[PDB]
Parts: sequence; structure tokens; C-alpha cells
Amino acid sequence: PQKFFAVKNLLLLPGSYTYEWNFRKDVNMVLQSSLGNDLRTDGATISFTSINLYATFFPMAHNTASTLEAMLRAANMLYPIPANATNIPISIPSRNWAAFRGWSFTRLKTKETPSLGSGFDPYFVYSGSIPYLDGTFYLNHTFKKVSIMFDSSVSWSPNEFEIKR
Amino acid sequence: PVFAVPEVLATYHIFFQNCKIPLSCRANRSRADKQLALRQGAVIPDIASLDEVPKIFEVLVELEGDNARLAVLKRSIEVTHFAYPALNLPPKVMSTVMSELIPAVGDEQLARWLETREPADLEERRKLMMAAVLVTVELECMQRFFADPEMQRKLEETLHYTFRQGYVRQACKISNVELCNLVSYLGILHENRLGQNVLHSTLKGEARRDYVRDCVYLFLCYTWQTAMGVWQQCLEERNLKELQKLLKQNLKDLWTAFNERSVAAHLADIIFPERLLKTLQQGLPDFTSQSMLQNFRNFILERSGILPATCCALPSDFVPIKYRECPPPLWGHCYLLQLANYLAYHSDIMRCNLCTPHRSLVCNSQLLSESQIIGTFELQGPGLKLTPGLWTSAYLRKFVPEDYHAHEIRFYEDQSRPPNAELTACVITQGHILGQLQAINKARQEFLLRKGRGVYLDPQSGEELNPIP
Amino acid sequence: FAVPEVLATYHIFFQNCKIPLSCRANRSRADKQLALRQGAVIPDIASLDEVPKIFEGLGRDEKRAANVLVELEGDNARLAVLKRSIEVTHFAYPALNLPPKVMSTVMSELIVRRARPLERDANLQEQTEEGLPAVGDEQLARWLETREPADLEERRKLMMAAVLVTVELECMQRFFADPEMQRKLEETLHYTFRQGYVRQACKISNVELCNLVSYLGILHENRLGQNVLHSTLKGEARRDYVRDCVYLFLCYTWQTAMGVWQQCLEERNLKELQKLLKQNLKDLWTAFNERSVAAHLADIIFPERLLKTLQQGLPDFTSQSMLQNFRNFILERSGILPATCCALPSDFVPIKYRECPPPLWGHCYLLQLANYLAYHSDIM
Amino acid sequence: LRFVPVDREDNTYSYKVRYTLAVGDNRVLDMASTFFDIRGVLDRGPSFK
Amino acid sequence: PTVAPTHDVTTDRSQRLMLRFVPVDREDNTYSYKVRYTLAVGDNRVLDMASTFFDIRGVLDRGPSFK
Repeated sequence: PQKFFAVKNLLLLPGSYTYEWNFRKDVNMVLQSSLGNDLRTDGATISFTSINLYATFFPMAHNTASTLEAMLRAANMLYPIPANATNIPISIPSRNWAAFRGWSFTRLKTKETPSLGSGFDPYFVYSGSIPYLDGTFYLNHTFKKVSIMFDSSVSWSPNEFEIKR
Repeated sequence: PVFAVPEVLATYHIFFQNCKIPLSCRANRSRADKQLALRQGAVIPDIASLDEVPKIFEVLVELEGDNARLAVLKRSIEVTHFAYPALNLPPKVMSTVMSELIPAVGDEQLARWLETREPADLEERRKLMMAAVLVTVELECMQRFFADPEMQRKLEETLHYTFRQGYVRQACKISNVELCNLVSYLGILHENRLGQNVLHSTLKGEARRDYVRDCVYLFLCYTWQTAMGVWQQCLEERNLKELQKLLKQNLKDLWTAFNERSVAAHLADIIFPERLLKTLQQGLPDFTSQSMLQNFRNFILERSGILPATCCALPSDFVPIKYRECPPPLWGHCYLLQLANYLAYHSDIMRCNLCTPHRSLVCNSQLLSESQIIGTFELQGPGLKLTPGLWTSAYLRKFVPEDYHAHEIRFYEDQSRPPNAELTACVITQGHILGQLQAINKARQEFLLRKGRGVYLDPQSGEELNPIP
Repeated sequence: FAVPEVLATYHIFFQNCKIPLSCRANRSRADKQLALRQGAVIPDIASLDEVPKIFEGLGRDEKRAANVLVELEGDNARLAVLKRSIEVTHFAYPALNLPPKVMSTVMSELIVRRARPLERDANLQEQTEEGLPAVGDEQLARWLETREPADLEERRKLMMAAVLVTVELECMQRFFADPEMQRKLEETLHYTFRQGYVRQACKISNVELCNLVSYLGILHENRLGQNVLHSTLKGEARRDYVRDCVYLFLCYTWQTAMGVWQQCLEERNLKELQKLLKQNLKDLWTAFNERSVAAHLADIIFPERLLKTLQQGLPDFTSQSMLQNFRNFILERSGILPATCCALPSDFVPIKYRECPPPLWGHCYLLQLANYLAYHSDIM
Repeated sequence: LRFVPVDREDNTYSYKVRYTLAVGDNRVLDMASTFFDIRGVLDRGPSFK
Repeated sequence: PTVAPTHDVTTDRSQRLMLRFVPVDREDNTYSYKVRYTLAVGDNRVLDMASTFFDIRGVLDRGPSFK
């Protein structure tokens, strides 16, 4: 299933559009392994033969479309953490203060998060569970204390929270 | 850029009337909350006059039913004389009609009117006129100002705003944009982050009723005082001569009315022009934040000789309840308190008719259905996306003039009667389109359930390897 | 603009914290300790190493009443009702930290650079130099002449605590300890409470000075003020109220001083501080104790000339009205209704440093100095 | 409607596919209802036990 | 002008509430641990006794026969 429009939920009126999408042949990101051993160098490969798209249109009167047309006239950030670090002072880039309806956070591993944002990451040498993509986070118990600076915040508004003493 | 100490000078409000605390003050009446309670169907209280009030019949004493908040207060208090907010017509307006009276008329014209030789009737008529000009004129001006159904609508909506209850709360929740923050003054409509309006939820029981009763009372006082100040600052000494001439021309009729309420009915009409009332009513009632009300409350307290930190103290507690339980002077204050209690119980603050009939999603099916599709909109045909911000603006702007009963407490959805007007959604009007949108949404969801995971099907044949029924 | 409202931009930051279980309210016998006599000197600075350890619990000698905040006996009835009604888990203390810019520069140059978000163009490159601590392990061992990792870690934590709390406290010692500032503080207290000298001045001039108010030397000559009500009350309640009045006044004074500082910074000063920090890095990293490093840092960022220019016109005149307004706004923001009987902010502050958590030592010193001026001035 | 793509390029690490959609006259295109259909060959490597 | 209030004076006529109760006298005999309390008049209120529950904290040694 197509996902981008599963969370955006787009609809198209006339226009004769073009729709092109790319797929992956990197074995690490497409497959999985119990051990997590680099499947790329082990000798695993993938190959496609034919991909076809299935779509479902629906009726809607041109009058309704004209009525509508005349009628209406989350950010992700990853921060480093050197080895054997204990403190981490971060600074959020200044964006629209509005829409700050709470934020989440968890700890991952550099060897597990892929450098999404290219065609192929040569440094991704692991094919196990990618918590950055399937939500299987497990390093949540390694947190001690998180402190916000003195700048005021709306409460559902303390500054420091103790995780474990 | 501000370089100044936070406090500022404001001549608008600085006026106080000093008179001795009633023997029948609120704190000295344990069962006061019992009588002050209101039920469905209660009618707006009306002003009273000396005709039906022969004689006033009446410092703090620990009573048997003194509630906690009042119990500690009745004890730690150096109560000698509590000042009251100076609620009065402009000093010049008053000057016009006291200098006209001064006894200038004499007894000859009065005898001509009475057509009788008894001086007792003459003295009674003189007393009636004096009392009318002292208390009943002001009571009539209040009655006309605050009883306008449109004006009462405005007061109800600003109270809704300030206490963040009901439709404003729903709009804030759905909007994802905070709407309570708007604070206004004569329609300027500023915005202040430094304002608290959701702290009243920490109180319940009789602690809440009283506290709110207070907040609303001071808000009404602030409204009237700012209105009077703005009127005073727009006075024309030419209009003063016109008022003098009109009083000279009308005194012959004005000294010839039998009722006292009637006497005051005509004096307000002559002195209070309708055009001026409408101009004042244009945008005068302005959003007030709870913090500003508390600041005003502290002003009243300190200026009146009580430390704000000698534990709890509310100005609304030092005031009588019934008209025949209060000295004539503070009768305006009594009327204000009754009006405040009526509004407080009307607004459900302890929804009124501003929420239940149409603005309530639970009661209004069309509005709920429209809300359900708030975000799943999409139309490109080369935005047209129904954004939260637009729907909330449409919801806020709408208000049905009918079905809003301003004469008594009705609380629709408690009556076993149909609504005055059919319930309709805010932005979407035609129901056919809404049905179509619901249908597409349902098909979307069912498809996502049917193929959300994706399905493995046999390579050689074409059956599903993991079919879900 | 609405008359009875407020919107400033330099007096509202309101650091938030959980109320120390060892706060003023919970100490019933606090009054006896607060007692001071002729043989009393100004409260002294305390460092993290100076105190052995911090304990937050109520501790021994305190017995819970037979009925965050625990009811106790031997306390003013105000405390009893306060504790019966309010038991909040957080309070919005006034902020007394140094300005964000200077503190950020100090931390970046001295402790560690702030790690900005990773912009998505590459990954797995361990360019630790950007996020590496300002001083590495090898350099620290060289300066400390020891390979013991425990010593390295303890020194690191020592000056981290130093730059987080003591430098802030040090500035304060200097800024509030000056005898001339002490005379001015006494004078402003006399003016705001209209006692003795001020009373005779009013008698001679036949004009009450309650209308005298100043702000950065630009007097506003406000007239709606009355500062004679406090005389009605007497007893421990009077002492508590005065002790608060003075504590809030001192907080306002420091806050306005730190605002005028924050206003007057420029990138030239930024580069000057950067150069000073990099050139002197060694003499700060190597020090005998937390007082020496704190003093040195203070001189680096608090030259006597700067202190001097701030002190002039700092202790502006203030009314009891202005004070109550501040208190009201403090409690309003904390989430506590003003209509509550007898709530004041000084209750939520530990008496002395042995029990306070590190972040609130500034507030502890403010309260102790407040008590000392209150007693010395003979508040009666 | 099935939709056979117009142009397909099988690069080293990507498999690009391009389509062409039709005007929604009297109709609108529910995009999130779309789903692909792949068929290929898989080699799981010598480390498959 | 303050001395000490009472819990009966405060609170509400329509409010339920919990009260901790530290005992007045405690004697730890050889086989028993006696505890004695003192209750307060239920003026405008009545005491739901079965709602009461204790709160114990101690140390336990399970003996050499714990496997």
C-alpha cells in the first residue's frame, strides 16, 4: 500500500497528471535477518519483473466539485551522542512557536538508524530491526534527567524532570 | 519597547463611595447562598422603588452556618468601614438636575398640581421626586442599559470567553490555536500571553459559587464604570444648555406623574438619549481576563483599608442581598449583585442557550459529522483543504438570533420541546456532499483495513497466502 | 491598552522546580533560627565542595500532625490553613540566572559546545571535534599531572557545578555586599515603610513620600499608594510578611539589574569574552578550590567597571502596592489562586544551604540576606 | 483500473517507474486507495538457516 | 491576631476527605504490638468505619528454612 497519501489523503480533479515513484534494491533495507548480519556483502539480492498500479476512482457530480471549489476559496530531528557521553546540550532551531502540541524522544544507535536522504547509504552494514522505521525502540531505560531552559512553556510546565534517581 | 514601571495612572476608575457596612452583609447571612440559588425558568430580577419598600429593615458575627472561606475571614478582620466602588452618573449630569431642583419649584405649583389643600400630599410628592432623582433614576438607567437582549448576548459571550467554558473551550480544543488569550478594551482587541483564565477550576462546592459570583459582579462594575467614564469624557457643554432647556420645558409634566417608577421612567428617557445608548453599546463590553479582575479586586481592597494578605477577602461579601435589606444608597449595588447572580446561573457557570441548541456537537448531528471530516480533505485539479482554522472561525462566528431566550432561564435540552430552528453545519450546507465525503472516508478506512499490511499471494497460482476475512 | 493589566519583557522568566520538601513551610522551628542578635555578620557564600552533601527530606525533629507539604504543629495558623488548602507539586520561582547569552558563551568556550541538529547530508562520520569537550582527557591529565581518571572526572564535575551555580552566587556577593549599596538598601526600605527618618521628612515637608516611585531614575510620581497598613498587624506574622516584602524587593532589584545587563551586549563583547576565555583557559581549569575559580570567572565577566555602572540607579524606589502586584503575579503564574487565605512565596524556600538543592542556592542567599537586612533595620 | 507504466529504468540501486493519470471528469481520484502489485525473484544469501 | 484553626471549621459541608492518624500510645510487647488512637466527633458528618485501612512498614526475616 502507498503510504504518503495514506497520511496525507490527497484527491485529484481533472488535469491528466503524471505519477512516478522509485523502489529499493538495497537488500539491507528491504529484507530482515534474525542475527542482523550485513546481507549486502553476504550475497543476498533482489530483482523485480513487473510492477503495476491498481487505483480506484469514485463518482462525484461536477456540481459538487464546483461547489467545493467555490466554497473553500511533525518535524524530525536527530542529534549526536558521542560514546560514553552523559550530558547532551541541544538547541532546537527556531521555528513557529505555535503547533508545539508536545514532543516525543527516544534513544537509538548510529549503527541501526540508516542515513535516510540519499539513494544508497554505503555505511549501512546491518539488516536487523530499524526502530527509526518500525517503532521497535528499546533503549528507553537509559535516560536520567531532561531539563528545559528557563523560557516559559504552556502546561498541557516544569523545567526539569527526573527519570530515575 | 517599554521603559516604565508596570503600573499606570487611570482616572477612569478612581472614585469610591464610603458608607457603613450593612448589618445584613453577605458574610452575616449563613443561608444567603440558599436564597441566591436559581432554578430553571427564573426571570431576570427587576429594579425596586420606595413605593413598595416602606422602610429599610436590617461588625461581622460568627454565624452557625458560616462556611470555611467565610469562617476564617469573619475572625481576622479590623472591619470599621468598607469602601464601595463609586457607581454613579457623571458628576455634571447630576449637577444639571440638582441645580434645577435648587426648593426652586416651591409649593404653589405643587398645590396647583395636587388640586388639594392637604400639605401632606405636597411633602409626599416632594419626597417621591427626591428619591427618584437620588436612586430610581440610576436604577432605571441600569435597567435599560443591561437588559437589551443583544447586550445580554454580548455579556454572556464575554463571560463564556473569560471563564473558558463551553463552546469557546471546544473551539480552543479543536482549533489547536489558543483563543482564550484575546483581551480587549473598547474594541481594540489586544492579545496577552501573560493572562490566567483556567485557575477557577481548582475551586468547587460553595467556594466556587461565591467566587464566581464575585468575579462577575466586579466585571459588571467595571463595564458600567468604563461606560460612564467614556460618556463623561465626551460631554458637550452645549448639550448641557439643551438639557437645561428641555428640563425647563418638561418639568410641568414631570411633576405630574403618580407612580415613582413612572417618574423615573420619563426622567431617564429625557436625559438618556437612545442614540447615545446605542453609540456606547457599539463595542464597549470588552474581554476581561481573570487576572485583570483580580487586580481590580486588589485595588478595591487596598484603597479601602484592608491588607490584601490578611488571608481571604472579597468585596462582594460586604454588600446586602435584597432591596428591602439594603439602605437606599447601595440599591444600585444590590441590583448589580442580583443581575450578576442571574447571569452566573444563566451561563451555567454555577452553556445557557449559547451552546446546547446548535453549537453543541452532541446535540447537533450535522455539526458533529462535519467535524469528523475536518482534516481528511483534499482537492487538486491542475490547496482546497478544509484547515482546522477555517472551520473554527465559521463555528465561532455563527450564532442563531432565535432560540436564545433572554427573558428567563430555559436551558434547552431540558425542555421537552423541539428547537426553534433546524440544526445546520457551519461551513458545509448541502447534506448530499457530506454524505459523499463520509462514504469516501468509510471506503478509505475499509480498504486500509483490507490491505494495510499488504498481502502475500502464491507466485505460481494467484491465491492469498495470508487472507484475512 | 487595558489599565489593570501587565505585559513586560524582562521581568518574567519564572524558573520552575519541585518544591523542596525541606522548604520554609515544612520547618516549624524556622522562627527560632531566623532570630538574630547584635553579634551577627552578613551571610557568607557556600560552595558545592564546602557543604558535604545535600539532604532534601523533612529530616528528624519534625513530627507529622495527627491529621510535598506535610501538616505540622508549632507553626503559625497561616501555615496550617495554607497546608490544609494548597499542596501543589511545583512553584514558579523568579528567575535569577545570568543572561542566556553570557552563560551560553561561557559554557561553549569552557565546558562543551552546543550540538546543533544534524542536517541530512551524510552520516556515520565521527566528527567529534565539533561536539568534543572543550578540553580533552590528555590535556586535562597534563594540567592535572595525574592519570587517575577519578581525579579528572571529579575536577570536571567540580567546575561544572561551579559554572552552573557558584559564579552566579559570586556575582551576587559582590553586587549586594557593597557597603554603599547596603546604605542605599536601608534607605529604600525606610522610604517604602515610612519609618522614623522618612516620617520626620514628611512632617518637615508636609508632603507624604508614598507617591515617590522611581524606575531607572525616570520617576513616574504615581499617587495611588498607601504604606501604613502593615503597622496594624504584630507578631510572627508581621515578621514573616516584612521578611517577604524585602525578599521580593531584592528579587526585583536583581532582576532589573540582570535585564539592563542583557540589554547592553554586542558582538564585540562576545568576541572579547571569547578571546579572554581561550587565552586564560589554563588558569581557570587549574585551581585550588571552587571559590578561586568563581572569583576569577567573575573578574573575567564582571569587571569592577561594569558592576559600578550597574549599581548606580539600580535600587529604584518601589511601593507596597508594586510589591503585592508582583507577589500576585508570581502566585498567579505558579497556578495558585490569589483568593486563597494567606499565601506568600517565601514559604517555598529552604532556610540555609545544607538542605537546598543546588539550583536554588541563589534564592537561599537572597532569603538569608533579606532576613539580615530586615533584622538590622529594626523592623520592630 | 490497472495501469502499466510508461517508462521503467532499472538502475543499480533503484527501480524507477513512471505512469500517466487520467482527468477526473465527473470523478475524483482517491489516491490513498491505490496499491501496487510486484512480482520478482529473491535470493536470501548463503546466511539463510 | 492568629492562634490555631480546626479541621471541623474548615472543609465543606458536602466534601469527603481522608485523614491520616498517628497513634497516641504504642507498646511493643513480646507477642503483640498494641496501638491506640483517638477519633474526632462527627459533627455534620458520620464516620464510615469499614472504609478504614491501616498502613504498616517493617522488616521481615524468613528464617534459615527459606529455599
